Amino acid sequence: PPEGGFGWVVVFAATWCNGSIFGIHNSVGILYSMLLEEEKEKVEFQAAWVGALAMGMIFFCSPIVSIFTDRLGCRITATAGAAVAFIGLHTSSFTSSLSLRYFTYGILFGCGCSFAFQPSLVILGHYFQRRLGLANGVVSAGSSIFSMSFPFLIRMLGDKIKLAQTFQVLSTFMFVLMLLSLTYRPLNMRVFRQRTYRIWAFGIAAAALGYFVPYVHLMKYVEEEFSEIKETWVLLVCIGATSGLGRLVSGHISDSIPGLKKIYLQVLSFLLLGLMSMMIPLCRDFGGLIVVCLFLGLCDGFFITIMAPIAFELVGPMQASQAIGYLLGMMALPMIAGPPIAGLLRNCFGDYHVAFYFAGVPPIIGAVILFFVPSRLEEELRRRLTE
Amino acid sequence: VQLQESGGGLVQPGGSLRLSCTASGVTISALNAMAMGWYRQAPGERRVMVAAVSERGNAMYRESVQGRFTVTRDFTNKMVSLQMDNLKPEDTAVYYCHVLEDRVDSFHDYWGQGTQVTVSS
Repeated sequence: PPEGGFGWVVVFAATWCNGSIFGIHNSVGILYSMLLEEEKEKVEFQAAWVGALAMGMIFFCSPIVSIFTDRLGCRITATAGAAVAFIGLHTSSFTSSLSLRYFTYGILFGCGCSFAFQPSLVILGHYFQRRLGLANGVVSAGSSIFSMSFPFLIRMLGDKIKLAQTFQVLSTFMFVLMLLSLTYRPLNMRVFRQRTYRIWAFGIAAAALGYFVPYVHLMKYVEEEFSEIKETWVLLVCIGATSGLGRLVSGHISDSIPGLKKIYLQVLSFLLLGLMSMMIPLCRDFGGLIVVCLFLGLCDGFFITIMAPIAFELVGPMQASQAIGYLLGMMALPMIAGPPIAGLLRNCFGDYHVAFYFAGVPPIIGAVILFFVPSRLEEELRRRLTE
Repeated sequence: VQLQESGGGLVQPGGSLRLSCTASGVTISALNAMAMGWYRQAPGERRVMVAAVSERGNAMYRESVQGRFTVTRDFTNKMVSLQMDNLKPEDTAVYYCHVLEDRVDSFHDYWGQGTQVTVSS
């Protein structure tokens, strides 16, 4: 491939796509939570369910999306999905009857994001081979910037318009993504038979259970009997900025580690993520707690950004789409079941110091799993046993 | 690059044997990213691997010999060592020392002349 030149506009499209998708998926939930803080709940336990249904629909639909990207092209899918998402976000403006809004926001939106998101990762590989880590790092950092700036963006520019009407504004971003999707240009379970890939997929899936809880459920602890001077917004924005920096750095470092050896980064990040969370209840000293949270933000980059390059390395470019699709398919149920499990474990034990103790087992187990991923040379050695 | 011939031995049942080989012309840097081991060819049997040691230092074994024969990398001397214990009459075979190289297209192979190993029945 060109490995440069024109390939720097595709990064712009991918950054825009990821930023818009996740910015909407977080801002809509946050804004409805604010509205519920301002308005009555009359449905109550289902209204908060939307923010999880729509998110989970993205990952739970990827397995089928991978048979449209690989069967039509990285452009047509990435534009039709954006069009569907635009239509979904447009009709949501009407009266918010439970079932009607439920459908219009969980089956039109979210489902369209699944079509408009998986192609945003495949195409980059088709433009970078030796620098792909750098491109992925840049894209992840830009998407983090976009997400962290989006809810504030719509809030400030929203002009304090009512939620039902403000759904129309978000519709424009999907249309722009549809137009920007024009920039993309092309330059079954068979994949599971590769043991070296299936074991890695299992290792990633196991650590999902312990990734969402500490990364999202964190503020409850400082809201629960510990914090006296909270200013937690500072903590959250610090974690976001450090996650951006970590993603940017991890993108480049993978450029250095040759070939399959990259996976050792994932092991060293999973182990430290697991250990750190276990130290959050113990390192109560607010300065130390802030430092540990800062570390948590940095550890994020190695977790997510470096997954796509390793996926390309393991199976090459011709099967990157299917492998990534079936990897994202397995992270839906483990990821979406974590927060409820922690929030009911706090009830089982009655104090909110144990959720974190549960938050460190899944990722350490996953790290133990990844450490045994066979080397290509060793896998060949076993292959030499065929005779 | 070639592995010098070595090995062999006639032993009684239950006996032990020690073997090794030498790598000629290989640099220590070139030795890394490669694995070394041994192969077996019993009467009427095709040349099949016995047990080797990977680049990471661990060893993969064949079903019929795992837990019976042991080897080590000996990377320091650019050599390889093989040892045996509790040999039995059916263990007789011609053992060939082989070295596999890491190569992007396909792993490259070196192997010297093996020697006959027989256990008296």
